[PDB]
Amino acid sequence: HHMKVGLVGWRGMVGSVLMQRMVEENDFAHIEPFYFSTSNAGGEAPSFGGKTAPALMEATDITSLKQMDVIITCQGGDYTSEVFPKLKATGWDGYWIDAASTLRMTDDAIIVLDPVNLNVIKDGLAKGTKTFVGGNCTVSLMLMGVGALFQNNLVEWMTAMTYQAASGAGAQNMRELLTGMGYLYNNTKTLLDDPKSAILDIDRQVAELQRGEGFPSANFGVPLAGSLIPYIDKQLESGQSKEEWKGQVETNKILGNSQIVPIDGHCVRIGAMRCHSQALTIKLKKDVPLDEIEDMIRNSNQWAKVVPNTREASMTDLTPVAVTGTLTVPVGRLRKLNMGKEYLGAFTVGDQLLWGAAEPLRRMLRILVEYKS
Amino acid sequence: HHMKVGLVGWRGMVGSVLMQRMVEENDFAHIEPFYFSTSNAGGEAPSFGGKTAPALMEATDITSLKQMDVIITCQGGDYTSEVFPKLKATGWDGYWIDAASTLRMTDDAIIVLDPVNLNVIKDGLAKGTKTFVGGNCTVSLMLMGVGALFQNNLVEWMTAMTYQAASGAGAQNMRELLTGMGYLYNNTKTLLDDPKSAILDIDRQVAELQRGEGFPSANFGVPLAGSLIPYIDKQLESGQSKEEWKGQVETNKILGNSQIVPIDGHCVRIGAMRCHSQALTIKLKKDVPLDEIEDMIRNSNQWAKVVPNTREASMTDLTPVAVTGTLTVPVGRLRKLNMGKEYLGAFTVGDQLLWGAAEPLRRMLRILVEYK
Ligand SMILES: NC(=O)c1ccc[n+]([C@@H]2O[C@H](COP(=O)([O-])OP(=O)(O)OC[C@H]3O[C@@H](n4cnc5c(N)ncnc54)[C@H](OP(=O)(O)O)[C@@H]3O)[C@@H](O)[C@H]2O)c1
Ligand SMILES: NC(=O)c1ccc[n+]([C@@H]2O[C@H](COP(=O)([O-])OP(=O)(O)OC[C@H]3O[C@@H](n4cnc5c(N)ncnc54)[C@H](OP(=O)(O)O)[C@@H]3O)[C@@H](O)[C@H]2O)c1
Repeated sequence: HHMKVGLVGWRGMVGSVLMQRMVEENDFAHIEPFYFSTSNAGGEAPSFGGKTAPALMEATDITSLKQMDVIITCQGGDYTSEVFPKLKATGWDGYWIDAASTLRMTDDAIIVLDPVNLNVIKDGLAKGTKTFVGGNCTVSLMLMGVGALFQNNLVEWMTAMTYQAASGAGAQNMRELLTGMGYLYNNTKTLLDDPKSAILDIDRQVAELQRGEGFPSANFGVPLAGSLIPYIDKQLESGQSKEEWKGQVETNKILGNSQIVPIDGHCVRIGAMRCHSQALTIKLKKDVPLDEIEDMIRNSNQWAKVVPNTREASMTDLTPVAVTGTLTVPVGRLRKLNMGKEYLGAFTVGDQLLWGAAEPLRRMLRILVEYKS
Repeated sequence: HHMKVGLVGWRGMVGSVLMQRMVEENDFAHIEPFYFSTSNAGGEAPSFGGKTAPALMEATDITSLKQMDVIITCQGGDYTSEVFPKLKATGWDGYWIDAASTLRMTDDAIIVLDPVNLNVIKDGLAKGTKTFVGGNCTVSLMLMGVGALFQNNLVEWMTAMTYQAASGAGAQNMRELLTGMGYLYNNTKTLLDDPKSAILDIDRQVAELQRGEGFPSANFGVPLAGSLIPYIDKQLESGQSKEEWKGQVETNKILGNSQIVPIDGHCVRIGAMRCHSQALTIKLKKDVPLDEIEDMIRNSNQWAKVVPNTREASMTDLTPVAVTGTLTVPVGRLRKLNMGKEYLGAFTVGDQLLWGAAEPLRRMLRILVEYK
């Protein structure tokens, strides 16, 4: 018996990464897929991975959803907020796998990142937990890299200064970033094409372009191309942004910690497509040798990598260009810092759409399939 | 009388910012300027500020240099290494003001950031110091923002994760960054113009372009447009980069600390033109109320500015777009961090060519004209 799996939000950005990865892993050999839609119910459904499906079903139709053993949705928080309470109200016994943050902090939900917390997931399955949610991209990517330090309870606290890509804000924000790159270059091309032009003239024109009415910044509100934005998501009364607030609460929930490990920092948007990078100050509980720290990271999971702390390796392997569209999570610049042997610096890069979004969800689906077979 | 000032490296990027600032401040009105060249000796000299000067003099000719009361050079470390020892050996009694890092860590030299260490500069001038050197751009910009915390002896240590602009590497690096932005957009433009294009197609195309032979990365070595580079300058034995190593030694020399305050972090290059930003974890020696920390920053100098910790103000005032080409050094996101009330987070942005390069040098020159 293959589980009946309902796919919602398969068409969007996160959903399309999920579909691609499910095809790459032949995930459809092990399930019976049913495709749902909020806009095209009745239309022809995709045939990813060589499996046909009936016509698109209404994503908001509770009776249709109750037919599934598993719902995996990349549709969004507004969808989950409407549909999830109605579906659970029917007594529906199935599993809900969600990319949206809506249910992340509810008592009945487990945040999934199985290379780090498989034990939490399996303990939850045995307890009857039915709802499984991806974590925030910044937390998931950081834990894929240095989570072994937390699992071994070596971390007293951590600050994280991030370099976040436009993909976290959405497909249209990525397109805006690229369009702004073109706006800056194409309107300074006549100066740039002349070797004898003055750099200060080129620079003056770029600043005028960034500051002018013509710059395309509808989605970010301010320019990103050629700049950065040191604020992501809503303002909290504490002065934290909501993006920054997720660090401590989601990290400690993924790990199952009862004693909270403090995590804080600044989440800053930069002009990258879909890789988040993070500069970490990690206070350790003892003077752990650097080679043992590297071994713990290397051995923690398949995807974490240690980049040797050299100029050449850092430039080639520890960048968004090295990582984008891969599942690799490099950790580099690993060094004890000047203020003491217990201060560990680390710099890590991860793809936001994979480990930061779609990949923990398809891996949770395979865990379920194996669990229920 | 009006001192005779020899200007070296006035033609380069830092020199050009310096000349513009001197014209803007009418600095040439109180000096007699003389222009030197490494490539165009004998040619007609510029006339910034409406002041004429004789033909361009040879920048490596010690006999010409000795006639100057001041030498202010933006030419580079290779220049300073060659010329400065030979000039001092002749007994030259003049002042040497330098953008290059060559002399920063010599005992006889003072690192100038007068809104922070004017007292160090005045004491050195009276003690006979004749060599004054601008600090590393990251250190100077950080101190212009949060230097008052150090002057009040409140900092136990600090980590600084930086977001450094292309200007720190050079004019050609800035041009390469813009050219790469155009390369990514123009070769993805057909996809971008179609609303129905799949974002994963657009994204696959950008990554291929960044990774291919056609991407222009001759100067940085790897792409910067749409990326970052977490390594700046030479690799040290400790694993620190030379850029990162500068933080602790330069900060403590600028301040005059005999007790070194530890400073460390990661220096990272991003795709900005000429503003450096820094995300700071500051461990304080005691629990200082946040509003008093703000007042320390406001009171420290007229260019530091406290940006209220709001989404709207951070987005519009605490960015390279807000700061570029100006003398403003905003400090924002000021907040006590989750690991305790002695932990202060801060985010600052500063123009790397002004306070990070040219501005401390022209202010030091005005200090000399006022002093003598
Ligand atoms: N964006 C991220 O990087 C990211 C990361 C982690 C988690 N998440 C969460 O994942 C959820 C979805 O994010 P997303 O960025 O993937 O959303 P999205 O691209 O905006 O897609 C969401 C839905 O919008 C509809 N849609 C409208 N026009 C579309 C078009 N031209 N192409 C494709 N779909 C279109 C589709 O629904 P129909 O097919 O029913 O019409 C699609 O499933 C949100 O809860 C978000 O918070 C996002
Ligand atoms: N780059 C920075 O952002 C920065 C920041 C702080 C400190 N500094 C220091 O300042 C020094 C110079 O930096 P820079 O970036 O200003 O150097 P630069 O633009 O390369 O200029 C240095 C010299 O190169 C010569 N040159 C060759 N081709 C040139 C051209 N097309 N246009 C203009 N000059 C040209 C000029 O000397 P001639 O007139 O004699 O031919 C010029 O004065 C170095 O010591 C550097 O470490 C730089």
